Amino acid sequence: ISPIETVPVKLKPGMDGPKVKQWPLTEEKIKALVEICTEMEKEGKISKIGPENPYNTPVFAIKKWRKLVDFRELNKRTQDFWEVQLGIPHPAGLKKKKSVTILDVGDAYFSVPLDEDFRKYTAFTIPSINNETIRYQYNVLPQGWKGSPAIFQSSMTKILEPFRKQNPDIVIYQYMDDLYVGSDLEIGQHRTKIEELRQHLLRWGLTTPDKKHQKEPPFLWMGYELHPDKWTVQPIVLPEKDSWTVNDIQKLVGKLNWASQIYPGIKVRQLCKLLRGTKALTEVIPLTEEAELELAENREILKEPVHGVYYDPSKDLIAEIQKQGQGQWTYQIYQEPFKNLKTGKYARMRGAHTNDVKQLTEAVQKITTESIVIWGKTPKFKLPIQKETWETWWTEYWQATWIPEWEFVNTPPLVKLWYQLEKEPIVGAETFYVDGAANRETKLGKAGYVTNRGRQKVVTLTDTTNQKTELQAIYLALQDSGLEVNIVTDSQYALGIIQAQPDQSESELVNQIIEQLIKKEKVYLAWVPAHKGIGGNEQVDKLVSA
Amino acid sequence: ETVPVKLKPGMDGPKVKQWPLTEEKIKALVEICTEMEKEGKISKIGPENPYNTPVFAIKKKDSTKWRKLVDFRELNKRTQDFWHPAGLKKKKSVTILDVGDAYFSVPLDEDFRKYTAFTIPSINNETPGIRYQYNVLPQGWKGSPAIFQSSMTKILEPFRKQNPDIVIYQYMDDLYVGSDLEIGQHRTKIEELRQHLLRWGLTELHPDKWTVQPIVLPEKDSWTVNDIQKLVGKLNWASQIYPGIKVRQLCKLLRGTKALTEVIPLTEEAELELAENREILKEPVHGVYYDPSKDLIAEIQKQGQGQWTYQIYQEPFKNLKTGKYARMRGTNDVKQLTEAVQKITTESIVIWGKTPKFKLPIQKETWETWWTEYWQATWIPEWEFVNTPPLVKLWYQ
Ligand SMILES: Cc1ccnc2c1NC(=O)c1cccnc1N2C1CC1
Repeated sequence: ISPIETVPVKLKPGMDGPKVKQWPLTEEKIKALVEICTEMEKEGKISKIGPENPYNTPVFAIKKWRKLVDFRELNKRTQDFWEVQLGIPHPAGLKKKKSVTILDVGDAYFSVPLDEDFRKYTAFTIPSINNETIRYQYNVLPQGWKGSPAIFQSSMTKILEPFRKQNPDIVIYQYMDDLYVGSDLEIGQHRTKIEELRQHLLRWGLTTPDKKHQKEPPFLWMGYELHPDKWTVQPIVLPEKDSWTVNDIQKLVGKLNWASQIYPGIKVRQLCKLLRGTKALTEVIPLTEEAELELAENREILKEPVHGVYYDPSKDLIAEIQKQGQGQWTYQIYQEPFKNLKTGKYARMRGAHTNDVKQLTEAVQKITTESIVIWGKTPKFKLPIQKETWETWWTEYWQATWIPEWEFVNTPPLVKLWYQLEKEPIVGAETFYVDGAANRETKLGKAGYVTNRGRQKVVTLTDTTNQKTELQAIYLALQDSGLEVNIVTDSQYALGIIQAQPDQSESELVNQIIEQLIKKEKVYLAWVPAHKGIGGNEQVDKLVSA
Repeated sequence: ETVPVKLKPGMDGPKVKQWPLTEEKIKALVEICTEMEKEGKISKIGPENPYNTPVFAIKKKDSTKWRKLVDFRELNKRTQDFWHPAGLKKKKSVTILDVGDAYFSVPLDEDFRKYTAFTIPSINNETPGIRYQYNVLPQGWKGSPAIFQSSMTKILEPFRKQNPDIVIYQYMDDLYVGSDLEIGQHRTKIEELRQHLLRWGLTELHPDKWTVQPIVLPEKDSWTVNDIQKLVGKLNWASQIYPGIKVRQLCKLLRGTKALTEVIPLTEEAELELAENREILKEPVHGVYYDPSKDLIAEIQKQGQGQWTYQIYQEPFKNLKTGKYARMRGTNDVKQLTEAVQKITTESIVIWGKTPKFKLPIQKETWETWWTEYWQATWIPEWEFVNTPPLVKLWYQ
């Protein structure tokens, strides 16, 4: 097998892995394991033990027979290791090669030596009808043990180390028991380098498929088709049935959701509807007409092929964004007009209170971080907003906010400020002194207002709070008012929410206010402390407390 | 020799994840690390070391070459404990020096190394990270300055006997030296210290200017209802810090549901009320004393146009110091915010010799994507993200 320095392993402090008894098996298995084992025994993989070993994992036999072992126990008492990178390479950030070979080592774990010191801990056993006596223990990484992945990769990394320093024009990707190798050499040169690689590994005991057994490009990657110079979006097929269980529907959505990034115009609103109130996965829901519709429109869309290019470090990275509805954004990142590297969609973030500018800001933050990972760079942005609006928003917003280098792109619908609060009171404009209160034991509340022109109104609410009532008042004011208003409230809460000029929310109330707000021609909102002899306020303070 | 260091009882090594880095940065690391590797400062580690600490690259002040920076916050907080001249704060000028270099000379107890593990990432995870662990005293570790104190003092006595008028205070990787001297003699003499320091292996603030700034009230020719309301608001708040502040007379001017723009003539009583309040404010509220058994807190609000107000305190409304920060030439709330925190931390270091916990008016996502891009200190304080009340801001204006 392999001759690399084994890794020092130790059981979590204190813990030790003693015993999960053996599962007496039939006679057909007790011997179908006795066989496979004698094998490994010679290859040097497993070593007939017993001399001094109290530990033990249970062996199983599954339909070919083949053996499985439960370190489930062993593992949880095994120290933690340096995680296997689960952060993985995305097609959009790869550099076009002329060729890319893949070498499936396959039989690997069983090639790497186990930390002798620790092998004892691997002991397991084989049944025997009449239990009249088979004890073994691994000498190499066990298929199923906690540290096999980390310990293996690491060895792998160490074995290539030379090779790479020697062959910088070559690029290797290590994934699981796989190795993706590409280059810029010529068809024969590369072939030859692979061969070199192949034997180099065997010089270390790691077996790999030859040239007439290795798999061929394109290669499937987390959804894509990878050709060494380009990639294609795997065609996406949607089944056509007369029986659509909830399950069938969810998974469809799940599929469509994925396509929403690559493909333009996908919809799931009406398919999603069909799950409303579903009582079981196995339940059957007849697709509505609109459902049977978008689904079809989606099939048409899904036939289209999505071709894509790789990264060229000698060209600008550029990210352009679109507002595909409230809270919904689309983005495409390319280097050459229309030759996209990557595309995606960010779904409606439905929170307490924001606005497009804010929303846009987060979309941008998201693409940046994606980019810093994919390409280790920040794209030059092209946003559907005017430097003037961004200048207005930031210059006046209470929170640190930033947008890396960017450029306006006049591609409506544009992101704007649906309304702005006056900075000073409005002259001649009516003046509403509003207020609301609620009890802390009945949740009974009163909301209303009193104004200069005598006008007024109070109203009772049930099952509300201080903040819901206070908002209520502001709404009333916005209704029984002209196109220009001055509103004075005592609610720091109401204020702040509004002081931040929201244009989207999940509160029916707030939403309404917003609307009202966008409608008016001039609005100035003001704040005055709660219970004082402050004109107008002391007045409403009397009506919302009777 | 190696003084054995240990983690706080029952605590385990840091397992903090590595945020992604710019190409540029990563390279510089790969560069820097191969160097420290060759020199023995650090060694490559295996899969069995599960610990990990964040690292990045910076460019302190006017530098083309990058500086490796490791964020040992979690490690520090998990490291056992080890063991401030008020004179420092009470000086004309104070200069900061970077003695991090000194630590390389000292080896780290081999049993503690594992914890110091870190990683140089790769773009698109295209590659397995470059894992390292220190073999010496790392810069940024609360433990380094400590185990080095002994040798530090030594190398210092000389300058502390020659010039027993100046004060030398060390915080982490920084050395703070203060003298009531004049600049010409100051810039030249500091040089003298870096000279003495150089023959070993190493290489402009005014404290008498930091205080609790005064609240100022608006003064205007004429007053509208609005004007008066906003005034009472501010005053009302301010009453929490100065219970001497009264608003009766002003409240009266308002009695009635009048127009907001209506102009109101002031009463002799109201004008007194203001006069009296203005005076209650001409100074910081009595009895505000710093407590070492407690945590310093630094709160910052965004005033707009590049202005930022902040208050350092341990107990609410009892400010030890309050301030403002204008903007550094060269439209980036994050550079400004980062710059501000560094200013306020240094300032906090000088006075009380400890960093304040920051409450930042910004979104976690935003700050984490970029702060490291304008950071320039060897240290990193603690911070949390908040939502500035609409009021708190109008008040400190
Ligand atoms: C799956 C995968 C992950 C990371 N990189 C690669 C691959 N596989 C390829 O087929 C590939 C295609 C184009 C460019 N690099 C590629 N390779 C690099 C090795 C040449």
